[PDB]
Amino acid sequence: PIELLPETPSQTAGPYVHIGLALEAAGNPTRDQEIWNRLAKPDAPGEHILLLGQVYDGNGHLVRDSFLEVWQADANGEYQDAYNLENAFNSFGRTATTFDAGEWTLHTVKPGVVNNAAGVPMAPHINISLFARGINIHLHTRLYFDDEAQANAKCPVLNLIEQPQRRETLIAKRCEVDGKTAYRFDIRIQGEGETVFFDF
Amino acid sequence: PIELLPETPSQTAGPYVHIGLALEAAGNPTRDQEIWNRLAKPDAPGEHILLLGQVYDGNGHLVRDSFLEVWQADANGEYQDAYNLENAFNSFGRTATTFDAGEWTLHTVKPGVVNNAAGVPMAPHINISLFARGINIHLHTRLYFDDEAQANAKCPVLNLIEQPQRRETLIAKRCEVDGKTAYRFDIRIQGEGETVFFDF
Amino acid sequence: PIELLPETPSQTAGPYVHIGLALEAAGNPTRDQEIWNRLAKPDAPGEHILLLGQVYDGNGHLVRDSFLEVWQADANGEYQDAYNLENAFNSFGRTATTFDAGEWTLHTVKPGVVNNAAGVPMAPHINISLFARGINIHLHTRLYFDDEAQANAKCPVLNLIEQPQRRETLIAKRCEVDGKTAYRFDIRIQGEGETVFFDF
Amino acid sequence: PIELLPETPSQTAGPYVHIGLALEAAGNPTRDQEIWNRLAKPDAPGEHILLLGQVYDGNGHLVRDSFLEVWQADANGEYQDAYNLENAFNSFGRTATTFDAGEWTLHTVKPGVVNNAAGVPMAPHINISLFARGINIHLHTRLYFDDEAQANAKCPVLNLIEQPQRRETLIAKRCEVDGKTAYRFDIRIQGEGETVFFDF
Amino acid sequence: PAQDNSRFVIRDRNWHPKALTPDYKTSIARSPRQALVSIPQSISETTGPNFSHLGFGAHDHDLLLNFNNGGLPIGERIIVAGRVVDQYGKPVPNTLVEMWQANAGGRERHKNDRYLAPLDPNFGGVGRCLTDSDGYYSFRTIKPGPYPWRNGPNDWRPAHIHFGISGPSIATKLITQLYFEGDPLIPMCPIVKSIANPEAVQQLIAKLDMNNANPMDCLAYRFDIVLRGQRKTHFENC
Amino acid sequence: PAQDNSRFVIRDRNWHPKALTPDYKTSIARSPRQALVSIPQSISETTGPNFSHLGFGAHDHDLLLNFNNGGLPIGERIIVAGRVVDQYGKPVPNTLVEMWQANAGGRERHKNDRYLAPLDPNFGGVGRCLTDSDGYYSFRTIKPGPYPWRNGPNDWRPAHIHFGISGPSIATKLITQLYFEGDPLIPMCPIVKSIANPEAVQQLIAKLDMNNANPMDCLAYRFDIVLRGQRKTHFENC
Amino acid sequence: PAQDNSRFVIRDRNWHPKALTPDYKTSIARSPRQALVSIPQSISETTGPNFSHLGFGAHDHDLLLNFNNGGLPIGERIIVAGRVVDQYGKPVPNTLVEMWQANAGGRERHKNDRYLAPLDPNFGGVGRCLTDSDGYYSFRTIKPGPYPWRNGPNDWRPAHIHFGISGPSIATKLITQLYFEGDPLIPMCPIVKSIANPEAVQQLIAKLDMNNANPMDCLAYRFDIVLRGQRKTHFENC
Ligand SMILES: [Fe+3]
Ligand SMILES: [Fe+3]
Ligand SMILES: [Fe+3]
Ligand SMILES: [Fe+3]
Repeated sequence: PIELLPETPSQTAGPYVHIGLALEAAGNPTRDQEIWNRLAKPDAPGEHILLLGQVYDGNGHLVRDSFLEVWQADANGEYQDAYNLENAFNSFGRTATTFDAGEWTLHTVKPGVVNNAAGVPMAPHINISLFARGINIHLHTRLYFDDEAQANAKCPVLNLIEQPQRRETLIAKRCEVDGKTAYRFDIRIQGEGETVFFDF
Repeated sequence: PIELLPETPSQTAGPYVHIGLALEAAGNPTRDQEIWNRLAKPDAPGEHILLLGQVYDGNGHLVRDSFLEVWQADANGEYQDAYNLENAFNSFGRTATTFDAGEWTLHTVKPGVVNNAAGVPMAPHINISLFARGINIHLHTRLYFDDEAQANAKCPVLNLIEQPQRRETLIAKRCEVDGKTAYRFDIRIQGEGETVFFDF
Repeated sequence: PIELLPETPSQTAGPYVHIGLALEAAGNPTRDQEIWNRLAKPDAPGEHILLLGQVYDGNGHLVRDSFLEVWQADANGEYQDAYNLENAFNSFGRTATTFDAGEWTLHTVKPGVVNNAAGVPMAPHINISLFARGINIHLHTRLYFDDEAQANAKCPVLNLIEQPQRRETLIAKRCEVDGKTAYRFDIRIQGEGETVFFDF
Repeated sequence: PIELLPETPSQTAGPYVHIGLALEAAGNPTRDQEIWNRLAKPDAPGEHILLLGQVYDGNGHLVRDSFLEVWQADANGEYQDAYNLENAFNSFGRTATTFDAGEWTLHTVKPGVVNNAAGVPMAPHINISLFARGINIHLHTRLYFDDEAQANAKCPVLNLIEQPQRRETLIAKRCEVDGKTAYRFDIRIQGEGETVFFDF
Repeated sequence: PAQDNSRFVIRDRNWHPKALTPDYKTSIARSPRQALVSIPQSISETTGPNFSHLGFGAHDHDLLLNFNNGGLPIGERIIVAGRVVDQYGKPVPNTLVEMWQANAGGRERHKNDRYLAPLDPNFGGVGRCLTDSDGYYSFRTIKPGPYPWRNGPNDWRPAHIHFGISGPSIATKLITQLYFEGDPLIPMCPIVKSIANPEAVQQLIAKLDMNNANPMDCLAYRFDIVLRGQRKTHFENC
Repeated sequence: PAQDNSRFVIRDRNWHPKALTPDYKTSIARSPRQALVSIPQSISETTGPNFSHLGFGAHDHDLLLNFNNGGLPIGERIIVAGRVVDQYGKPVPNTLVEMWQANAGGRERHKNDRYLAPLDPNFGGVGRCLTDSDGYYSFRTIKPGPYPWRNGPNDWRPAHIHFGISGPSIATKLITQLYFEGDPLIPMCPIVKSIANPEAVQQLIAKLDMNNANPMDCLAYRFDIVLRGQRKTHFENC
Repeated sequence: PAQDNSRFVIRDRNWHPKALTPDYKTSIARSPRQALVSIPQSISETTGPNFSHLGFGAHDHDLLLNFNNGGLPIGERIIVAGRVVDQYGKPVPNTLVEMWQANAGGRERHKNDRYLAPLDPNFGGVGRCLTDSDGYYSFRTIKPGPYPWRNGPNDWRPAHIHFGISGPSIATKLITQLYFEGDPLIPMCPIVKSIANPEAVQQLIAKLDMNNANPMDCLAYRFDIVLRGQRKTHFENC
């Protein structure tokens, strides 16, 4: 068969991943420009929402040293790929859970609908990669919303999951933190209620 | 040491086992003679019963693509090997759980008592083989009855299982379905309440 | 793939083949029973015919040390396999060309029609196997008759030979030898007018 | 010595080369644009000629399944490589002999003179490549014209053929097929009058 | 009735594929976590059905004609033949062999198969037969095609035919897969790799058998199956 | 018009198959008995057609759709793609690549093919494509099946696809046969064995290319072609 | 009468010697230039004579006594025995085995042999035998000596015995030559070199068999013969 060059293998991000990728959160001085957790400036279009969550390991204990990267469409269903601190909206950002702060937070907008390769609309979703010590190769997941019950029933990706109980682990619960619309999404790495993770 | 020819290795029956082995259940036309789930015609000796059960994987979810083979003595404790659709009773049968019916069923007679090779009586039992996608080599188990507590306590096969609570997973619950005596036997492949499986 | 045991390889019959297979021809004393050139006895049913021919090499020279074995059906189209010198007809026979006799002769009856495996009738034919010094593995050929032009034109064997002019090399010419009905079948091993030879 | 990547080996075009290469001639539907046997449209400048011929194998029998490719200069002695069905003249075409049509035909213009790499004029010729079942690597030949005798006498290519009698095998014979000037050219792949074939 | 007069060689569970082989993803939730309980062979495990009098249709072993809708299936015509013996080399006569497979495009005839390769109107995919006196069976069929399945994001099963063999007892019954000689998908499939020993993998590869081919018609493959060795009891109970 | 500004590396006639290869029966009466006459390269042999302006239909390289009278063909869906380079490793852009093959059962769509495997009503078997600027071409088709032929009494061709490639000149033009990785019929075919060196055979073998497969859809094979190396003339006529 | 119920495995024409093997000189003008035409097997090719009822004389297989003019032949007294089986290993019973050879000095009893080694007045050089129920045959004879011939200027045939075997049909019939283990003339004989593969040559070499020797009397050689395998028809014409 045709063999290509093999991919550089993955290794864990290590406990001190915050030092190279979350300098603020590592409590170290920042540089002029940092890729962080505020995707939408105050005047960006769409519905401004706050996202928060905790990450749990297989014994039920909080993982306090994780790092998360996100990739989402803006409010019109468009991937804004040209990263810039001056854009009203960047489709990419990063957050982290630390000892001080067991919870990660992300400020953004509710994304519009994008079609999959076959032309079928997928439900609004945020793509997440999770990294941490003990995690050898990062975990992919998707944050879906509970107020989009209809678009979620038809999502061709959420329908690829066989067991209806497993689809629910992907659905963030609407709540409110300081008057601001907020969704909570907890990730359970192993065990009971284990979050579904993808491969692509 | 003396090595003999190695046995052909087993492989999973795969998802569509119904096609080669449960034709009706795969919604395909049948041939004249099919090996199915009615082991006793109405005029056969013994007590007619209905057996039914479901299969669970290790997350608590039903297995709708299983295939089960059974093998049992007749009401006199005799194994009838000459299989034939004209006998009032055949010791072998097959059944299945499908997407339509999550529960398999079997119509037969309560088996009489056979002795083990050392001459000790075994309690009435049915020998079961389970096959499905995800099962690389079939699983052997035995179904005993809750109304035979006396003989189940002296069974030399049930007494090989060290822990008493584990023996309970082999005892089918007597109930009634349409005024017909029935026993329900559920199989849990993995996890809490995992069914005992044998090797012989 | 599957490899069976290999066939013993063929070697040429050699210049002195007559000593083990054509005793009289080698001019040596014969045993009581010899396999020779009189397939039909004077009272055998069918049409009695004399066959004869000469064998040429690729320079146009006579082969005077060739040996031929024949196999043909009787007048009713049946292969008589139990060989016996008392039978009226034997389907097998042998003959030879020698220094003395440059020509072979065979006394038999014109074969009836037999079917191929597909139930299609073949034209009347005599199966011939040719052996000699210089031939490493014997040559198979078929003798057909020029006076059976309707059956020859439909024989499913003669129609496997692609070119029409090559089919004629297999068609023996009716003539008369001592006032008796005869078919002359000359074989050309190589060269202009080369006789078709088969593999089966 | 210096070794380059080796050329992909050749294989025979096989019996059904007409399905991929002469669609009409294979009696199958054609596509909108087909590369065929009409190199010159009616208004192309030059002497319009019809070429025809047959192909014989080593036994003297017609080769009914060949495919042929021609390459020729226009009337000015210029090779036109921009193939297009809209040009009045293309330098390339294909034609075939088939079961129904044992003969090939080409409609074109008599080519003009082209020089060799040393600046010596070659006589008017058409370059031919022959393919067919039985031919493991195609055969190259040239068609020259019998009304170009004085030019033929001096061609540096035809003067590389050592024996005059072989040169003749390349000379197509002038004739008339329904009021049109035509040249017949028969190829003899093997034997008596074997057509000279080239390597370059 | 059936009599307890045989013992069967104990199975090697390191030669057969283990229960939990995580790259075949469906095995994660369907494999037991507790150890199997070993029991001695009694008449319940050393007897089994004999299908001698099951009434077989005339074309049950021939897949080119058993699903005839007025045509012949499209695909490579092959005979799949072989011999069923036990580990001592002894033939297993009158045993039931059952087989099922995809069509030449990899599409299977079942409601749940939605792969895009089309169904073939003249091909059903199921067959069955009883081994003769000497332990031989044969089927005629079309070479099935490979097909993708949702395991990894780009997994493809190699062409294979599923087999089910009864043997003389329930202790011998076996389901397996036949694979085809030389097929490059074989070493990449997580199902075939549920077997750890490369020598056991070879036992599932049917070999091209030019000797059983019908010239101008169909090719043939050879697949021999070995069931657990059977022996008489000796010195038991004393 | 075309100009004589190129020379082509001389063909290695012991790498390609000879003209007389007696096991391939038909070569016997169709092979020249005289030696080929060598001639120096002129503009007549170092130039050739350029097909850039041939108007390809939209489906010309797609055999799953270019015949289509109702549906899809039955067979393993596969992309056959590669690169066309000359012996210096230089891409050959804008060259014409024609192919034709049997159906999944080895039946060819020609009048003279009388083999018993059926025609596929959705399958024709011909495709053409022009390589791009980088020398890549690709087709989508179904994997053909082997078929029997009247050579020896039980000869079967391996599954193959015929290829015709133009190249920049009539000197580079080449017809060949692509074979598939692992097919155990390859070492037994007399047509493949017309090639004497086993390393030349290897070059006709297409490799399974999982990287180009479309998951849940079609597998891919990779076949690269190498044409005569081309060089600029140097120091000619002085 | 004979009935068409068997098929024979096609001959491997690359294992047997080819027709044109120019070092063996007489084969140059006695070999066909056109290809053999392949034909399917019918009742004409799959049946053949049976020689059970032929009337064998009592010393037909015993060359030490079958010619006899008043004594014993001069030469190494040997038994040549072996078995005739088919390519499946199945014995071939009641078949006809013929043989003929030179004497101890290499002279053959035929008018045309003008070799100066004398004739032996007690030796004929011919034998026949029918195989037994298990396929065994056996002859007793003296070991032949090598002889020169008119091929190359100093060619010498290794010691050999010509054998002819009928088998169950004309399709199986074969004429061959036995050679003796260790003979240094075997690798230089052009007739033996007509067999291109060295492994096929080994099959004609009879091996010394001390186990079958009669002590104080004669040595023995073993020579097993393998005829084309035979199989029952299956799936033909449907
Ligand atoms: Fe570190
Ligand atoms: Fe499968
Ligand atoms: Fe000799
Ligand atoms: Fe072909």
